[PDB]
Amino acid sequence: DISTVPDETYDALKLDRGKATPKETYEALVKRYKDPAHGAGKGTMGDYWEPIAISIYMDPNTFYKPPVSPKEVAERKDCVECHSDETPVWVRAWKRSTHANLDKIRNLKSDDPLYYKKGKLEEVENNLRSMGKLGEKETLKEVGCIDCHVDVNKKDKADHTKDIRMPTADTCGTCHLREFAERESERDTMVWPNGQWPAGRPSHALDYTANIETTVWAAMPQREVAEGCTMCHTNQNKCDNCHTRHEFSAAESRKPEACATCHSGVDHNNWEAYTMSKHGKLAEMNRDKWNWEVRLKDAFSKGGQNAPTCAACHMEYEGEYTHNITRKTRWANYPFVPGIAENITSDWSEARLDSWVLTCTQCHSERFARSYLDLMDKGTLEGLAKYQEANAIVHKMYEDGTLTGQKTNRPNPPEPEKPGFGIFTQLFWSKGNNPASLELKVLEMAENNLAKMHVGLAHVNPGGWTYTEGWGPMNRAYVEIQDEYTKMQELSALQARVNKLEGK
Amino acid sequence: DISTVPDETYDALKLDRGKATPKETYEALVKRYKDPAHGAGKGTMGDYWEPIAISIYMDPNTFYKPPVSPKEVAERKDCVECHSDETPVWVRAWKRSTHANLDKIRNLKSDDPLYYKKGKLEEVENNLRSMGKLGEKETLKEVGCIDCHVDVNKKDKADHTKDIRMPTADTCGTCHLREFAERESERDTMVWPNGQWPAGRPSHALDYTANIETTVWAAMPQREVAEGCTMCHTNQNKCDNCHTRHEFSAAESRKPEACATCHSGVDHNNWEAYTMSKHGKLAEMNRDKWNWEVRLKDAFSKGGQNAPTCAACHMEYEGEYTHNITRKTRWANYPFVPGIAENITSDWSEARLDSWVLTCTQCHSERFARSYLDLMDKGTLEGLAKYQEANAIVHKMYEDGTLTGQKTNRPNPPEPEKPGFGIFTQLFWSKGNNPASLELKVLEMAENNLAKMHVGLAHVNPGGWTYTEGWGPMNRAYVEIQDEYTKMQELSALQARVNKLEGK
Amino acid sequence: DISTVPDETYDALKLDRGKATPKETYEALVKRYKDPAHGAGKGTMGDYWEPIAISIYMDPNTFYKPPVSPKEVAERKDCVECHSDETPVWVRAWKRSTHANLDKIRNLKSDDPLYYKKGKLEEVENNLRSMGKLGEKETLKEVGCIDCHVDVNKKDKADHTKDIRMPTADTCGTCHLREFAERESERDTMVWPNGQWPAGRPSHALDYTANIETTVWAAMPQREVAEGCTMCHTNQNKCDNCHTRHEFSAAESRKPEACATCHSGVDHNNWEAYTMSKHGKLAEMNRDKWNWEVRLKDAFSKGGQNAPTCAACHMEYEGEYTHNITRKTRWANYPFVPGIAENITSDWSEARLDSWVLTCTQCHSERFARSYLDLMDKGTLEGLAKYQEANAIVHKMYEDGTLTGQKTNRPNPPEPEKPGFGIFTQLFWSKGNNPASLELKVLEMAENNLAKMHVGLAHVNPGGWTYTEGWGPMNRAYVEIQDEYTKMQELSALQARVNKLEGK
Amino acid sequence: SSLAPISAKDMLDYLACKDKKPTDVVKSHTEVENGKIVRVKCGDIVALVQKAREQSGDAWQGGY
Amino acid sequence: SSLAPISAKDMLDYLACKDKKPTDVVKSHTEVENGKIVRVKCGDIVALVQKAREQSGDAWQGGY
Amino acid sequence: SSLAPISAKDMLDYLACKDKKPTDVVKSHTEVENGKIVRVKCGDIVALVQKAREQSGDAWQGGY
Ligand code: HEC
Ligand code: HEC
Ligand code: HEC
Ligand code: HEC
Ligand code: HEC
Ligand code: HEC
Ligand code: HEC
Ligand code: HEC
Repeated sequence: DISTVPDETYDALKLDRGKATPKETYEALVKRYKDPAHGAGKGTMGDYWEPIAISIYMDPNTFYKPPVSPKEVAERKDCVECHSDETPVWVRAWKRSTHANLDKIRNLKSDDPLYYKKGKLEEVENNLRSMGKLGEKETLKEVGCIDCHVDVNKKDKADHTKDIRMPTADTCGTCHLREFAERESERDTMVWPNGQWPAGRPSHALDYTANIETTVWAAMPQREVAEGCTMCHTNQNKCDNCHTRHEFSAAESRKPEACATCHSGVDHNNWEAYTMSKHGKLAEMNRDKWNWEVRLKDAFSKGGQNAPTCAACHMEYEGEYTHNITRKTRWANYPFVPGIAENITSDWSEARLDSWVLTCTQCHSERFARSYLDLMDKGTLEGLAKYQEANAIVHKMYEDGTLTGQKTNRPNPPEPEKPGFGIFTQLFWSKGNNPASLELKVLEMAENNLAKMHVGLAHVNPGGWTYTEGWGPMNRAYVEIQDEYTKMQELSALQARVNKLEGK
Repeated sequence: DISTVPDETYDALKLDRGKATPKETYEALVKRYKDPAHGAGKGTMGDYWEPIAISIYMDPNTFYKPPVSPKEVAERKDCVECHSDETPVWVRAWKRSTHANLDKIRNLKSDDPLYYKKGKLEEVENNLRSMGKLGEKETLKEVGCIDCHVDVNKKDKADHTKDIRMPTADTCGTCHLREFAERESERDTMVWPNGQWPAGRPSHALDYTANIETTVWAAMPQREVAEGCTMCHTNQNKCDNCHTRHEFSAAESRKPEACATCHSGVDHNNWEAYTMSKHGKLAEMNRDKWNWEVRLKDAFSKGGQNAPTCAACHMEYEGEYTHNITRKTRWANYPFVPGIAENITSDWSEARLDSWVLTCTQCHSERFARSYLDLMDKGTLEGLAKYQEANAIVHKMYEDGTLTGQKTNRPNPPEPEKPGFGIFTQLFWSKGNNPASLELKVLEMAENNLAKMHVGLAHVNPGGWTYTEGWGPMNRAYVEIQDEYTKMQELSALQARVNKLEGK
Repeated sequence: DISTVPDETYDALKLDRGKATPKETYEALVKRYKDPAHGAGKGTMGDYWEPIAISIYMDPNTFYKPPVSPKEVAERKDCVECHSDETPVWVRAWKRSTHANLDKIRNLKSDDPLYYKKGKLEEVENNLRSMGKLGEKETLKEVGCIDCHVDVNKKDKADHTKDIRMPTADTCGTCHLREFAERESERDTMVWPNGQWPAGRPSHALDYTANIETTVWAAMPQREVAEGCTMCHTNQNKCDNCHTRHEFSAAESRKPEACATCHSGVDHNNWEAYTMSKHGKLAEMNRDKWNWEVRLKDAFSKGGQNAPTCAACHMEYEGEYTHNITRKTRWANYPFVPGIAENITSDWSEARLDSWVLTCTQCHSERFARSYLDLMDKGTLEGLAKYQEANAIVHKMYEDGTLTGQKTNRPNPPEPEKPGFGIFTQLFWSKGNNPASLELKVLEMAENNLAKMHVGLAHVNPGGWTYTEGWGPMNRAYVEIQDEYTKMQELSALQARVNKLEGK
Repeated sequence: SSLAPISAKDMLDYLACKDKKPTDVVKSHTEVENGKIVRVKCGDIVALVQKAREQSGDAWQGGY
Repeated sequence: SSLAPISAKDMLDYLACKDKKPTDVVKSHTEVENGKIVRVKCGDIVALVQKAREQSGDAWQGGY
Repeated sequence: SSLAPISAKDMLDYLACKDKKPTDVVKSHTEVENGKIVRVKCGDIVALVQKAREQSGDAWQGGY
């Protein structure tokens, strides 16, 4: 049994928690993980795009083949010897990593705050033994180049041109079954009441699927631009975006900075909002007092941590910490998504709010935490209302056919995209007057400013929903939309008068 | 007497500095502090707005009532014991705070760089004894939950439903009379020669008053947006925005990050300008080498500090450090405020410039500091001149009635706001064409880009007044204003031609 | 010989690297360095601008004169004693710097990671002996105020009003001939194949020249704005912008923060892109694990550095590190500069790409690095294509005379600037409708958004070329350009219809 | 299945009318008309939302 | 009470004229006309500023 | 001397045609027409670039 894996996952895998061995749990996870029907491979728009050179690292299971050179056959020890100047720092960082020092992990004493790692090592060993990768009396000696890149516990020679792989989530999951299973459980715990987002989304388990199922990502010709999107969307495929290769430091993944390359920017400025909040500024000021090596479970006690971090808030659920980050999600960043605002008062949302309150009240009183979360919810709706008013204006012009260039210079987006009003495609593709400026403006009003407004509220950055992000920029968008609307009315009136004169 | 409190405060309080005791000084300070005629309470627009749930933490003296639940009668130890479970991180933070370890302060030795805290504890005790809250020979045993949240040095039971309070500035000032008085002295030292700002403002002593006396803050319906403003404006009411609850670390409040949540963003980007300057980059690079625990007085010697920080620059005044941050203010962020630019050559401003030169010349030569402060003043005026030219164009359009929708779709702002051109309300409220796009643009050109230009000049971030903030964005605004002005004149010319043709 | 100085430099100085003494090399370097024909002095537009007060520190060789007060005749220790009161932090910082602790450097042992500094000290002494500033048996005792600010190894008294200088690059280079010569070699190694940029540019050696040869910098009246530009452009003149006065710490200069005040902002956001990349976020997370005191050559071994930094990437060249940062430059930040895109496939650029592959493969496999750098190049061209389409539209309006106000309100820029379309001057100077909005918009599409797109790609910040910088903002500029273009066509069609009606 | 849409302003007015009598009048959180924050009668917004919840049917699985 | 307004461009030319003779001519810090920075005669801007200071009266308590 | 200009889209198409036959067809990296990414024949782009390289003369010292 894996205590932190939800029942919904064993159910989806048709497994009995009590009986399923590690190997059976792993194989059932991997079968779903690799199934194209469940998000693997090129997805439904594969006919429209081809990988670029870096794509072999972004989705190795679909695209990676080992290098045709060097032509080498290598044992475990040979990897380090050659790579010590071929890829020097990989070797140096691997050498000081926990993976290269499993004996230090065995020798941890039960009073050491890092002792939990000895148990994790023994659980990995138990997993490997169930999978037949490790003898029952055989200790796991190390996790070296050849284990992740060729085969776990490989005893013989590997052909560099045939046997090298890029380690994907299922490769790590061979040993780290719990964490892989927790991550994959996002597929099973993130069911929206009304299909507001597809089942299992948003999540790290399906981030790449979500990327390659985005029409403009498949449709746009600028593949190197599109692959920037992919780089923020590889958690599904590989497990080294928070605790990076080759140190693979859990201490690193607990730092807010680990999330920031992806969770930042114009349509979700979580990094920016959190770091400007008092929480984040405390985390900056106190980062060198904290023992980031203790597990999240022990951060507030043994780690001396006294301000919340991304991991501490989002990996917590009902007193436990797991790799599943979906189970308290309510707004899912984009407040305008149909059904999200209407669902915010449901029992389903209220139970996730109660879970959020349990997170906050490790520190704040419940009265305080609820009074702020109420502010967050109402503030987000206040932003949504401002956008809805502006959208109703521009949408009406689209439906009436009066956007600039709408009937004279609005070419169709690239296949298989369908023409529409204010579609996501129009943020990454434009031609002629597709989109119109008013249309892009009101789309960005929701996609960027309303989103950042909600992120600022959710992460307690007051400037981030008032002056600087959120309300202020939405105010300008509203003003400019209303201004251009009035100019366009007055122009149409003038054209109507010139039409009268041409009728006489 | 409090050596660091200016004469103006004793005179404002009708006190004799040579006779006033801590008790008399405290009572007169708090009397003014709680007087609605001097800024306490809901202010002059209280009829237009109501608190929301979190307002009880933002303005406790006006809005806080203790929770109806739990029904607990609790002694001092009971607070700690039960909150060990209800709010464990608060108890953990409190327990390692100076407040919980006064005996360690009592035993500090004269060679300890923190030795000054012993003197400070004895002054607190002297304050409390003067106030009758502590026996003349009774040591202050701790500052615990029950002291801040119920009554200082409380010896018996407290009723959780009747006796709990949120500690406001006057709560802390019971013990920290010097710091509270220094802070309150901002009311009396920030007198502009020509009322450029209201007396005592801008200051931390009156930030909440300033907030609730802002018309749009009182008048707008989006109360959760408005409370974002409030969260940056609570120093008046509570002392934990720089040294936060519950650790209340003075080392924390000396770090620039302490100021950043409020002193940032689109209309005053001090965090962003400072941190990008050499000063701030040096502070980032050397923060681990400085002893942040030494008082600001000792920062550049005992602290090892070799680059300036917000607190070291802004709390320094004539070689001393106090909680009064107003005495060197000359520009006050917004260079377009009537009378500010004209006042910058006054003896009054020159005396404060001399005070700044004293601050810079702990490090730089005076010739260097003066050459830069000259550039700061003149560079600010150059930005101001650019705004003034652009504003003259748009303001004339308003007076000519020719802004977009000015006569057809310009609804009045919410009460008690009065309609006007380019008013602050138009940053946080808009409807129809109030404001017009040109009006908002020129308003933001002063409010955001010219302010940030000055902030970048004052904080020595060259990109912050040339390319990235200030000049570049103001250039764009001017260009777009001029462009729309010409388009609108050409449209008027075309309408005149069509009107002539209709005159047949 | 100075083995790290390129042959191009000894050739340009007409020196034989096998035979030139330190004194000869220094003198040849400095003669060029101080020659107005090679960028010294006020430059070709010196008649259009005058220094302001701070310029004496920005370009001391042209403008610095010692202060008229104090009237002091001081010995070496007089400097320290008096300035212990006048500039106390300078004395404190100086006292703990290597310069004031040379005996510490002499006594370093061969097993100390900082042992290389002893050799550097001995090379400095050799330089000074060749120059006749130091006896053949005389040790350099210290580098003190009198040394940099009056004369190296001065033994007698200095007249404060006659003899004080601000130390320029040639002052430091008296001792640090190697670093000064490496820096100056950028003049000689940065020769573009087709003169895409002027010889030796872009570079630190010529950054001030580049600044004062910028027409709008010389021409604009807002001198304090223009000097903001100068503050980013002083590397040519003084050596303390990365390792600042008065500590002059190499460890400081190796930190990414050292580059950030200059290499940031709207037209080159290297700091922002780098710090948001995984590289920079790792550098932030791991900074306190690295020994920044080891030289760059030892950073990834002895220093523990496991993520790349500005200095390590850009000073590395063919496995060595020098102060010359030019030798791998291919794109030089602005992709639209004539000939830069076309040159990206040349042998010259491919060979610099090979050098970059050497840098990246300290960590990544060559296959990985090359696949990303390929993405960088093609992603940049994709941005450039988008800009070029938008520019063709607005440029055609310019050639047609239909830009707003083009024929009625387009005043000429200040002398010696010449009028034109979308010129750099229009970013810093505007009057009437020079520039027009669409013109500024398409210029900023290239100068700001395309540049930042490229920086984001070069520095591996996905959001920085897709959503948040680069593609997204360029998408919006394109959309608004097409939108205004259509509106202007529609308006001129309406005008023509009115013109036809007026023909009766 | 999908929720009947409810505008944000109606959601806000609905939240403002929690534990209010139908005759109670609250301020809009979003609307200003004729220089005054619009006032909303709680029974109107409660009715407006309840009829949306009826068109949602089983899509609305409960909540306020 | 209130200071008579002086434009930023005038403040700048005033400061440019510090310790100049009235007949000295300085460059504007802000104005370009006909492709050249405007030149300012110091006596003129001093007269402009002094007549504003005369209108300020006792509101101006001293300074450059 | 100066390189004869080559647009970014042509540089992209030229790179895409690297080691392709003149008859091979690749997708544009930048152009969408009639709802489809434009297809480019490698022979045409290679001819276009070579004629810019001919006009460049000695300016092009070699490379792809
Ligand atoms: C067995 C052959 C393993 C494979 C394959 C992977 N990991 Fe591993 N890892 C393994 C053990 C026995 C341990 C120590 C026990 C523990 O979990 O601590 C680890 C450790 C880690 C850590 C923590 C290291 C630390 O900070 O102390 C991380 C973050 C980690 N492992 C991640 C990780 C990833 C991403 C993998 C796939 C690329 C991966 N591991 C594979 C055993 C094995
Ligand atoms: C608690 C003090 C938090 C910390 C620290 C961080 N986040 Fe957060 N986050 C928090 C809340 C209350 C919410 C809104 C919850 C809701 O009602 O939906 C969020 C939201 C997010 C999201 C969207 C998912 C969601 O739960 O809605 C993301 C992707 C997110 N936050 C990321 C994130 C990052 C990257 C953080 C560190 C920079 C971070 N969060 C910290 C609470 C808290
Ligand atoms: C349980 C047996 C308690 C003991 C004894 C004390 N406190 Fe308490 N407190 C308790 C709970 C369950 C809560 C949550 C109330 C809520 O709904 O959030 C609180 C709350 C507080 C607060 C916050 C009040 C607020 O408005 O948010 C404070 C400041 C507080 N408690 C202080 C406090 C003091 C000083 C106590 C000893 C006199 C004390 N508490 C005892 C539970 C219990
Ligand atoms: C007496 C019952 C106190 C009350 C009420 C408050 N404080 Fe206190 N504090 C008190 C003492 C005797 C000391 C030690 C002497 C000293 O000044 O250091 C302190 C300490 C602090 C500090 C410094 C702690 C540190 O950095 O080591 C701060 C920043 C501080 N106190 C702030 C503070 C605040 C904000 C208060 C109201 C919320 C407050 N104190 C109340 C005594 C007492
Ligand atoms: C007092 C008895 C002094 C002694 C002896 C020395 N210096 Fe000095 N220095 C002194 C003052 C009061 C000032 C400030 C002048 C001003 O108007 O800012 C200075 C300044 C400098 C500077 C900066 C010069 C500049 O243009 O900014 C330098 C570089 C400097 N002093 C160096 C210096 C040296 C090298 C000395 C020994 C030969 C020395 N000073 C002695 C006061 C006194
Ligand atoms: C001889 C009189 C010198 C002059 C003039 C300057 N420097 Fe120096 N510096 C000198 C020596 C002998 C040493 C020790 C050898 C070494 O290279 O380390 C130094 C050291 C430095 C350092 C490194 C300090 C450290 O990190 O330990 C730097 C960054 C440095 N020097 C810079 C520098 C600058 C910018 C100068 C002009 C303002 C300068 N030095 C002048 C000797 C001498
Ligand atoms: C390697 C991982 C890098 C680090 C760390 C930093 N930079 Fe970089 N930079 C890098 C590349 C591959 C490129 C493009 C090279 C090319 O032209 O093809 C750049 C580009 C720059 C430039 C322009 C000069 C040039 O080489 O083209 C500058 C001025 C620059 N980078 C600055 C810079 C800064 C300030 C950094 C830290 C904040 C930084 N770089 C880190 C690779 C790497
Ligand atoms: C030289 C004799 C080698 C030995 C033995 C091993 N590796 Fe290697 N590896 C080598 C080179 C020269 C390269 C670069 C190929 C390129 O074009 O960049 C590599 C590459 C790798 C990679 C990266 C694969 C990729 O597609 O980018 C990995 C993951 C790798 N090598 C792993 C690896 C392992 C596990 C080895 C022992 C079985 C091993 N290498 C041995 C050179 C040599």
